[PDB]
Amino acid sequence: ARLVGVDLPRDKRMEVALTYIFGIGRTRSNEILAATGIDRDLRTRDLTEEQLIHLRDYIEANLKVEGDLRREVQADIRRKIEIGCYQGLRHRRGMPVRGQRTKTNARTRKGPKRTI
Amino acid sequence: AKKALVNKAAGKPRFAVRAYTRCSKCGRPRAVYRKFGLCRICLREMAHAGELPGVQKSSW
Amino acid sequence: RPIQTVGRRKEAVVRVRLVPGTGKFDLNGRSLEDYFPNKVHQQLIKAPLVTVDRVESFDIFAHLGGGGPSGQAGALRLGIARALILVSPEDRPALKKAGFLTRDPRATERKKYGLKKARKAPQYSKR
Amino acid sequence: PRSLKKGPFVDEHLLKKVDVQNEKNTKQVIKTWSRRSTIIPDFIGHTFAVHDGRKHVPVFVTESMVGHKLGEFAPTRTFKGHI
Amino acid sequence: PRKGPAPKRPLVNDPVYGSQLVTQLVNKVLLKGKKSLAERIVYGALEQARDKTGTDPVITLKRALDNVKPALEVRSRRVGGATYQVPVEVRPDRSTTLALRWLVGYSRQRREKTMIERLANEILDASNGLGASVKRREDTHKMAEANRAFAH
Amino acid sequence: GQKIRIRLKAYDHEAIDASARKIVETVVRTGASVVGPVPLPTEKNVYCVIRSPHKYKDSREHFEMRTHKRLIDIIDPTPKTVDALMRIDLPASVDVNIQ
RNA sequence: GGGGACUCGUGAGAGACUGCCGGGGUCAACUCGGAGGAAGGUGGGGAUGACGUCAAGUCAUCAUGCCCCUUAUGUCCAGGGCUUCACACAUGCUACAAUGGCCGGUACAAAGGGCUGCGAUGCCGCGAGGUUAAGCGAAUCCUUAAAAGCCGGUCUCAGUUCGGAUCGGGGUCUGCAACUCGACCCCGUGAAGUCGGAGUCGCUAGUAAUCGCAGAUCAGCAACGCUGCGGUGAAUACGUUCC
Ligand SMILES: [Mg+2]
Ligand SMILES: [Mg+2]
Ligand SMILES: [Mg+2]
Ligand SMILES: [Mg+2]
Ligand SMILES: [Mg+2]
Ligand SMILES: [Mg+2]
Ligand SMILES: [Mg+2]
Ligand SMILES: [Mg+2]
Ligand SMILES: [Mg+2]
Ligand SMILES: [Mg+2]
Ligand SMILES: [Mg+2]
Ligand SMILES: [Mg+2]
Ligand SMILES: [Mg+2]
Ligand SMILES: [Mg+2]
Ligand SMILES: [Mg+2]
Ligand SMILES: [Mg+2]
Ligand SMILES: [Mg+2]
Ligand SMILES: [Zn+2]
Repeated sequence: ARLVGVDLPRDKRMEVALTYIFGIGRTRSNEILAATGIDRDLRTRDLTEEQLIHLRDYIEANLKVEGDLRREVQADIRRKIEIGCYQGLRHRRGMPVRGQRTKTNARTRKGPKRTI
Repeated sequence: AKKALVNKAAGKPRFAVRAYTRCSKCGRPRAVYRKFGLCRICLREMAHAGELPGVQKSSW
Repeated sequence: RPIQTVGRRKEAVVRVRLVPGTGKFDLNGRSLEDYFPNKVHQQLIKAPLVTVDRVESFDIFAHLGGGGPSGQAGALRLGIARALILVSPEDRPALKKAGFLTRDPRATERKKYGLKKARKAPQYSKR
Repeated sequence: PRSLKKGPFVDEHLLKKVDVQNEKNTKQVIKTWSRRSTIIPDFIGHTFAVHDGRKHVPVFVTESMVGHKLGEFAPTRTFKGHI
Repeated sequence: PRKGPAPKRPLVNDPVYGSQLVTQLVNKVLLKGKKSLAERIVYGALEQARDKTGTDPVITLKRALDNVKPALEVRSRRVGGATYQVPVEVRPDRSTTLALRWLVGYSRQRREKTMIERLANEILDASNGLGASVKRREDTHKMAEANRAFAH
Repeated sequence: GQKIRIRLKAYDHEAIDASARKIVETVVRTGASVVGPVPLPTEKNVYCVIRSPHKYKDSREHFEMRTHKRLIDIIDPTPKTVDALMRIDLPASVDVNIQ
């Protein structure tokens, strides 16, 4: 029972299980289930082949998921980098890009302490 | 404050968003109450002197 | 001339109309269970009328307001005690000994400048 | 100005300094201070000497810098790795 | 303090079980002012104990408390160039307080799912004399015994 | 009949009350229906400022500004009474409005 | 409509003084315990800082003695900076979950703000929001839905339906203007973190702990700061050896 990835964690309800798709969160999962017809309170174990085929087509009909979405994100980042903008410069330097504070924080953009 | 800045504030500036309030008595730019037009200092001395009707020390 | 009293606990005010009847609580159109579902509250109210007497008898309906549920419960307790004193003064010593006629002055202490709360202070941190 | 009811924002002095040249030729550097102007799909091929606080930097609007600002290609601060 | 003892506060009987023991229990479980939640947890634990043993829950609780209550504590002191433990008697109300604290503290860190069943299991094991709460009392007694020399 | 309304406001007690019941209550001899002064809840504007001119944040001082409101009376719009109402003048510390 | 009953609003008063009783004490101060009382020994809290100390802080609130500048160290303007970042410290917020997360229903506050303003209702939008517009300088209108709480359902101990950083895309509003450098909304992304070494902090009761609300500054930025307001509501104090 695979959509693109495995997406069949052992004994998960369908709305939560769908979030394991890279590109679907809770809201996307809720509208997927509402659109197809499968109820949220239903385990991924008890999913039929026809239910799977219904919810399969509808994700590439509308949404964007593993692979192409991951390509588009890095495409945007790379475009910013070689266009020569301020955000791209900060992407190259490995610094926060949305105007954060770098005096005492930014420990996610930077790694752990380097202890000069 | 400086008299040039006090005059500039009193005037009518370009881009009305630039208008800011200064203390009506001393010309302080910071901590100016709208209801009095005074800074916190000048407010404190005037209130103690009793020159501000209705204002008095507060205990509760 | 009905027996009307009042009781206050923190900021809640309860107006009681102690009245002869079967024994029943009406709390702006609700029963005692509807308004105060907590058993501790249900004991706190009608603790006074059972501390001596008596015991499930003539009913009450009272207006509620202000404070929180526990404060309203305490205010209702005080109002019931005051109403019982008014309607039958003989058991005044009993309720006074039980301590149900004290208004219980305990208000929220005001915040104080330079502190996080009424007493809580920021970390001292010598050096 | 950053809301889809008023369109993009360009300074009028910058617009009338580019639209009375692009109609005939790709004008050389336009010395300007208007970092806050967004690049519209008419600055293509032009070049701007944008102020950075101390000097003017030439920027060539090619194709993809059509939604950003003139200032984003004129860095103001200088940091070079304390050590 | 320095100016003698302070007045302690009184408690009222629990409505469903006419005891102050369960009132002290709910006040030990209470956190963040959630007294209704603490009462729910205690009531659920007592009901699970009753449904598992048949016996009256407050009687089971009294048995558990009698099992875990200590008699000698080990207050520390320093004399010269060394500090060593001094065994002293425990007064009854402090013993009850300490036993309740031990029960709740050790049930909070039991390997189960909900606090209701954690606390019920801890109470049953204590009443049987098996739990870590009983182990704590035994360790306290052993340490008070192995230091009788310093009973000045 | 139920037309004229008064709106006394003042910064201090001991002025608004007297300014009402010994100045506006001179219409009882004129023959006007008065319900008397009706005290409205007092207002409190508060301010908290730093005492020092520099750098001592933890030392502050509070100030109030109270407003007292009463006499919303419903005197009859008799033309001879309104004569006295408008020809009487009162302390400035008390503010009076006619509705 | 009406009523003066209840609350409340705001004015004037009463009340608490060891006043009364028992014991102690030079019969004195005073102390221990009772009675009556809403309250009992300073009822709780606030305002209130003696003589002085630290050549403590402020010449950047203001004032001011001497010194210094006067095509500049005065004054105007546009961009930039005050927001940097191998690190270090300090004060906080959010967490590491089941006394919990999410969903559905439902109850109970106080104190404040509002004409260059608050926008009820209706219509559009998933939402931030857009438009029309009743009423309201306000105990009468808006702010106003308090949240924890209670009931039910689900999740079943997992780096998770915990956590919400970072980043991608698309937007709303304020403002001449949102790149440097605004807040907020939607979709996606889902990091560290599984309770914290030596050490160290606050708190004795409506306190601590926890939950929301309001104001000032303010075009916007404060639901992490400050000043306040209420809701729920504990555990301990043997004692003065030690710090
Ligand atoms: Mg401004
Ligand atoms: Mg509080
Ligand atoms: Mg000095
Ligand atoms: Mg200095
Ligand atoms: Mg000066
Ligand atoms: Mg000077
Ligand atoms: Mg400038
Ligand atoms: Mg700064
Ligand atoms: Mg979550
Ligand atoms: Mg909910
Ligand atoms: Mg709608
Ligand atoms: Mg998660
Ligand atoms: Mg990890
Ligand atoms: Mg875990
Ligand atoms: Mg430690
Ligand atoms: Mg603001
Ligand atoms: Mg903070
Ligand atoms: Zn001033």
